[PDB]
Amino acid sequence: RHVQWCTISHLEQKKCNDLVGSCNVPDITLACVYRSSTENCMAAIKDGQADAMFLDSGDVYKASLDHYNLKPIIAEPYSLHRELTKCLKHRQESLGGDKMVKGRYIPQCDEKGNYHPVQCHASTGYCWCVNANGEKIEGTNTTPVQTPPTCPSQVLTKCLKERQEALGGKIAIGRYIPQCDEQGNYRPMQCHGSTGYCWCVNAIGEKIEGTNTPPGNTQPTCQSHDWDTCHYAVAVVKNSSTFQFGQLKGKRSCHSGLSKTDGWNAPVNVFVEKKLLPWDGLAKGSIERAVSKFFSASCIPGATETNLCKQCIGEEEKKCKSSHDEPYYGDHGAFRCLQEDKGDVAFLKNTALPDEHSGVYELLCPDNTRKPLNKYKECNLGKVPADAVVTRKAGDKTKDINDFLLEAQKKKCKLFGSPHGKDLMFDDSTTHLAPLPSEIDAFFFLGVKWYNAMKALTEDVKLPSKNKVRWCTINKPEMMKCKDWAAVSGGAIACTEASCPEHCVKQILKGEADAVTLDVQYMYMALMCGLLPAVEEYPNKDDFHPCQIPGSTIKDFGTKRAVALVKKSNKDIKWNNLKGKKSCHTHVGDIPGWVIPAGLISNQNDNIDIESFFGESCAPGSDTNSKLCKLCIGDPENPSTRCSLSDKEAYYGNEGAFRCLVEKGDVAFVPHTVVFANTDGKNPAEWAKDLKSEDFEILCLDGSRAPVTNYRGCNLSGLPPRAIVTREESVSDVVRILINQQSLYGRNGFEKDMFQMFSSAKGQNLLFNDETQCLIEFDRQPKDIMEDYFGVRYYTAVYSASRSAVPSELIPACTFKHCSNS
Ligand SMILES: NC(=O)OC[C@@H]1N=C(N)N2C[C@@H](OS(=O)(=O)O)C(O)(O)[C@@]23NC(N)=N[C@@H]13
Repeated sequence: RHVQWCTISHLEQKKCNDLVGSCNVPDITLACVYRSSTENCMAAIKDGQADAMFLDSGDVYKASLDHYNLKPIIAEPYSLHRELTKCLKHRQESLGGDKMVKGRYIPQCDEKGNYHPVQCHASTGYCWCVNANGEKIEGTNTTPVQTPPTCPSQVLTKCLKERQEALGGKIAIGRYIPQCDEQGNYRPMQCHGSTGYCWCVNAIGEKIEGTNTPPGNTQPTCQSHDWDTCHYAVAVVKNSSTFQFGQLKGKRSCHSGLSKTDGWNAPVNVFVEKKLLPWDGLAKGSIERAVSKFFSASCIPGATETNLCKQCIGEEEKKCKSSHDEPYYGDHGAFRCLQEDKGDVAFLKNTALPDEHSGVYELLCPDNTRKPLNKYKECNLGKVPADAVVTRKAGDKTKDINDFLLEAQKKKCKLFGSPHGKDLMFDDSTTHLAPLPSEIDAFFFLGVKWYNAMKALTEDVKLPSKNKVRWCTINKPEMMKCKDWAAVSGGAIACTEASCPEHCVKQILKGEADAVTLDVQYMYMALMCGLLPAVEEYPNKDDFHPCQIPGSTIKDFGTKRAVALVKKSNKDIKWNNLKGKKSCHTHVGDIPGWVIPAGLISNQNDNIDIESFFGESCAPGSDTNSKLCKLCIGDPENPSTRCSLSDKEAYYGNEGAFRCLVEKGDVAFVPHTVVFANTDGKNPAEWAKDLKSEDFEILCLDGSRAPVTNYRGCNLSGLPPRAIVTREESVSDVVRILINQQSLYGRNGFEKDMFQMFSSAKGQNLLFNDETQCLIEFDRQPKDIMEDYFGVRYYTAVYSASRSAVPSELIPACTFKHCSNS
């Protein structure tokens, strides 16, 4: 296996070549491929000439576009603010669950708020081992009859671990040994035990620039509890000059480079906001030209304007290249340009500032003051996104790149410094590189605010009208019905196309669409990504009053209620003893007949297979050999149609599960409507025949029973309605436009002869479900949106009332946190 790294300079190629020799990762060989600039490397990776390079966030954005089609895959983790530990969050979530779901696992946290390595489930007496994230180590469960397992100790904190490594297992004399606090985080002030120097670090141990102090001098105050580890764009100046930020016009400037976010996007955004630059849209020429009029002479590697390359010092064709062969390229090159007095101000980020407190440099704040180097958090041009290793979108080398860097970091190879110079291959300030979420792209990595801000400098971005709802459609018939809606809507409705509901959620997140109707099984993912219900489908045929007068009180929303249905004859069966019994399920994947029962059973029995929990059962979709297909009859006109997802199975579906109950089962998992639909001689067939409703009851979660009529107070869970989701800031617009459309084209629409929202000749259930009575505004309560939309019962039964389930690999990408401003 091979990884070919693209380098942009002779200096970087030298360092990459040293790593080929010095860094021995078994099974993966590194090789180095030289190109003369950042853009030529981007093209080499797109073309397969190389596999990976490290890019500034501004180039991550440029590389994501169709010319190159690259994506970020590895980056340094960062933190925005201190958070609850994972164990304490899990305890709070599970204590907030539905108390009628009895016997749930509540985690056990220790005096630092971490998981005890041994976790136990009170109601079942089972114990198991966990990792630092509280996830079960599979195959360590022990039953109550045995003593609790022996579980390895928890991994030490960053500080205690680096203290252990520094000590090397026998004092490390003459070397820095980190000093940790009681919680095992880094003390704010650190001192070198041999040189006498002291400096400040944040809570995860990163040095604060501008704080390094030789012995005998006064130390700057170190801030405690600093968990803001985003990097900051800053403007650095010498204390021998005296201009302020608003007098930059006509000065000389050094920039890390034309495409870098700290050397271009951040300062330029501020120039534009302050109107120091006469420029707003692409009608006034390019940004680069306007900047060319502002400064008298600059070094901005990668620029074309002549005065913006005037102060660079690269020899011959190397001059002004996005490459270390231009000595003023990058953060440290821009600082060198100030230091050598080719510029009056350098634009870079806090991680390239001097570590020493004392000296001739300080920061130029945009509020027209100057502040010391260590005050960049209050004197800056914005937080900037993380930088990242990128590769082709297809990801054919992602695993090899990840494996190599994880192994090289484990072995402590010299990835992050070099004799040959600074910031070669990676930023010298980097300490660890970790894999990003597998579905991350530039949009989710940079975040919507920085992504749009960098788009804004390249094109005028016409913002879509808040008076138009772009509806996302998932198949061609839906598209065609939405084109008919658009034609009658007077421009209120437009249409977009995607292949599946998850891709619609992506389009709405990225501003390509505005709304989509989602089944229940997608709402957890939509709500985690930050969309909100705007309106919901009301399905109750018996009461039209909430549809007639909007806003009025809904007596019964009318969704299905999952129940456990048993015969009045069998009077021993209660909820708490279904184990081993024979059960009938509509089919695997059905929410009321499977997801809700499987959910409650795993919550109360340590995630035991619902296949193993019951005795013999019928649940179409299971494997024909398993005990879940034994009751499954098949087709009476024998063909093999057994345990199949069709009507060719006698026991399939809502009626079929009810069949299996009366014929040969103790319990059936079904919506509450099925019993009334097949009793009181409502079904003609011979098995139904008579079968009085009062011959059955439903099981309550508290061990009691009730007649099949009290499903509102004695069910497993009610389902929430389907919802129309949108972005939070668009909810009020979408509600207004849809309610208006509904007064025209709903079931009592004033213009319902011109168009019907809730039916179509083109297909069934297009855009909305065909039995929808109307759409009702979602009344947002002051509570967690999970609990608000699902209801506490469903949230607990299906998701353990947790925000940590991952039913879709999009969730880790769309919840990735960003380094944005306000
Ligand atoms: N009447 C009725 O059912 O309205 C449904 C409507 N939409 C939902 N998805 N919900 C879930 C229900 O949760 S539940 O536990 O009460 O079922 C709810 O009623 O709270 C509700 N939450 C809010 N804010 N409005 C409600």
